[PDB]
Amino acid sequence: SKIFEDNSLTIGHTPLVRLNRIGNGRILAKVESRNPSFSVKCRIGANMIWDAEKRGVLKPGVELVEPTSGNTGIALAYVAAARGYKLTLTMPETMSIERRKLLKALGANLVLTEGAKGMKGAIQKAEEIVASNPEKYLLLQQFSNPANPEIHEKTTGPEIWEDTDGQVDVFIAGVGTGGTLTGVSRYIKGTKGKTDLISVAVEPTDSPVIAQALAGEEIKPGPHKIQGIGAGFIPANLDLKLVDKVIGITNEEAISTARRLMEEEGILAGISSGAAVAAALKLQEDESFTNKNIVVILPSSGERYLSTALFAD
Amino acid sequence: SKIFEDNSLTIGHTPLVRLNRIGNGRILAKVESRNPSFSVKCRIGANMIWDAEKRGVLKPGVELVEPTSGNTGIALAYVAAARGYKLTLTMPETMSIERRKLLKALGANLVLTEGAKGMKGAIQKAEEIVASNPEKYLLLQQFSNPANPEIHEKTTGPEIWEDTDGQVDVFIAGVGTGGTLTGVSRYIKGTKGKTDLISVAVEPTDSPVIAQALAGEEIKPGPHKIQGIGAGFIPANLDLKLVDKVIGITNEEAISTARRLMEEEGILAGISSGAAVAAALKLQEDESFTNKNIVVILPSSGERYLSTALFADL
Amino acid sequence: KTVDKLNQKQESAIKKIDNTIKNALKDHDIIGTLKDMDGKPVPKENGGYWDAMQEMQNTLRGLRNHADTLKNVNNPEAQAAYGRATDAINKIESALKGYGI
RNA sequence: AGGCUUGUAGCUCAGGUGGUUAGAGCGCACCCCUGAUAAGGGUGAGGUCGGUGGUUCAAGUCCACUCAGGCCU
Ligand SMILES: [Mg+2]
Ligand SMILES: [Mg+2]
Repeated sequence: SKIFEDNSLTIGHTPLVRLNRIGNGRILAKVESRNPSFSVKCRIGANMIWDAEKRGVLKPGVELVEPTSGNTGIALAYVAAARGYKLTLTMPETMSIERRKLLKALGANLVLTEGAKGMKGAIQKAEEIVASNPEKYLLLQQFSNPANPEIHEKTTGPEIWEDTDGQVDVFIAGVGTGGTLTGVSRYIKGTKGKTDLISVAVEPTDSPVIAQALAGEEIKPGPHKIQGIGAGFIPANLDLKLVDKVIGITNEEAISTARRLMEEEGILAGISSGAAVAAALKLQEDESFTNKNIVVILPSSGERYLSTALFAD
Repeated sequence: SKIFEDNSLTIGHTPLVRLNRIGNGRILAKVESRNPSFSVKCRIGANMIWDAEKRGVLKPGVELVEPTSGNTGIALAYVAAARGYKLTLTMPETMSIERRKLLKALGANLVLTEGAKGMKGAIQKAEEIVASNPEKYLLLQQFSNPANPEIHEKTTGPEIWEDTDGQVDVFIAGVGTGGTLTGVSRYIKGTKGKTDLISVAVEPTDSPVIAQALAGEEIKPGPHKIQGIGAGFIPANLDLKLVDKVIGITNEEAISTARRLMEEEGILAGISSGAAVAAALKLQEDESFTNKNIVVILPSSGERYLSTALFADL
Repeated sequence: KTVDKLNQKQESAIKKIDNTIKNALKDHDIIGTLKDMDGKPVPKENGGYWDAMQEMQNTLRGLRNHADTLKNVNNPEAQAAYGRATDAINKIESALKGYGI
């Protein structure tokens, strides 16, 4: 007898599907597009508004503002619609009219900044909205909000531990904000006491900023096609004392694996989903990772990226 | 300890969410968009392949032909990719590049029929393919395969009964093939023995072929844009004995309610999802239905219909 | 402080920086990079594709190699040219950071 | 015979105290642009630093002798 009161509570409890034709059957895929807005971000669009309601800052009258150009804007738009709040999404003018139809028909107030400034013009506009009336607007700050890795410590951590019955040996997830990699590694290494877990991060080879941070190097960001990961910096939600390895993925082998993961598996998967599976394939070429149970986060579906270059002709 | 062996075993267990701002607050929406190909068809796209394996006709070595372009073409595409079979979908040439790119990506051979024919041309070429080599191709026939209402008796029926704890009074579901209305009504009226259930059927007003069959008139279809429902005839899966009421939803009422279902309650809804909630609102105008637990099926997601007339905003 | 004179490489690296900015860091090129980072096309005149991401990886390799030449120098003409290289990289990275997330 | 001096990428050349291995301009290959050519831009290829020894922690750079050219002879 579980009737949900709104759609923001329906997050989590996603399948762990064994991949039988990509790899040797040890790769376990956690399909995160089985969420109410079909991304991994649905967990953090719910908890960042849950946390803001617990600590009293989100009252009737307080509106929501956050600069985003990805799946977080869809994830904040349904929770602000389900819980009943107002939302203003700042973003560049570069994104498509078909992306803006999904947000405007879901109840968002789009502020389109000029595209030559990119995301900083989208970020810095969100502060002039907040500095207009700071007692009225709320800025969520997904790269520094501790409610981002805490939903993964409460939900997607215990789901992997109870599906595998404690047999997960390698956990692989791409890092855009780092809440998924940190929250799962906090539950398995810290709460359940399994220090032997190998937490592998995935980054683009065209912007390898995690490997440069671990090697003591200056930060070298750059453009990449693997959408969802590769922030260009080290965010506050990524805890680098839990990252045991990092694997870089080129843009052509991320698109190639996502086409395999649709055609050979039936899983609708974006580019970041195929990027994380290809890191499990690079890791299994080592002969010590052949009796290891590998859990790979598949963050989004391919139907959202259907006007892109993932679908060739 | 639950690791699914392929993606087709992950059907069902879709949540039942209360709609707080539409109606009095006793409409209980079952969001069927949270299936592995994001439709209601995943349940019948998996069972009709599971049933064909157990009948002995879907061996390793035989094909799958289905004259289908819509959601159930996507549902047969991912299960045949998950389980290893080969799919050939026959459909007219007047279809979008965008849906053809989703079906090549799941590894479906797409055969394009003449656009002057339409859907009946896509059916005729499917029986031309099976007549060439009858031992190697296989039809599925979702309008007449009894595995279409069987999975809703095994999955959807219990998921409504165990989430409402035996308190479902009215069941609204749209009829395109009549499986989700037949399977749940056979579970609650037949197995659990609740004959007081009011199973209603949602149809287009432009093509009201269910209301013409219950009134004993001649079946005359018509064009509409509530895509998913309104097949233009009475399918063999729909048994008319279970249908109590028939509610006709106008095409602009489904667009308006689906937009109302996205911006007020955060649920990505297609046009047929808005038609089924609009029938719940027409039914609550009577005071005899205002104290009833309305349970309604939301079959698809609005992100799939993103270039259609559902999104007339910039 | 002892002012120094340039090599043939530092005075090359100044002219490479100023011409890379006035011909490859236009506002059209930062638009076309972000269009390409999430896939939607900017086509050619009758077929093909203009790859703006490869032309910005080339611009970022150029401005970083030619600023490492002019880094520890002491000529005020070469410290001022280092400022244009660092500010042009910061103009790019502020457009790329946190995009698509 | 003496005192000197030239020798560094396919060509002409810089190379500050002995420290990125070693760099520029023209030319070669590719890319933006010019309907096209020139002009203009970017990335890449090309090195027994005349040869052999010594010194130094480290030699294209400092020495010793040769190989080829020019100067008064
Ligand atoms: Mg340009
Ligand atoms: Mg020479």
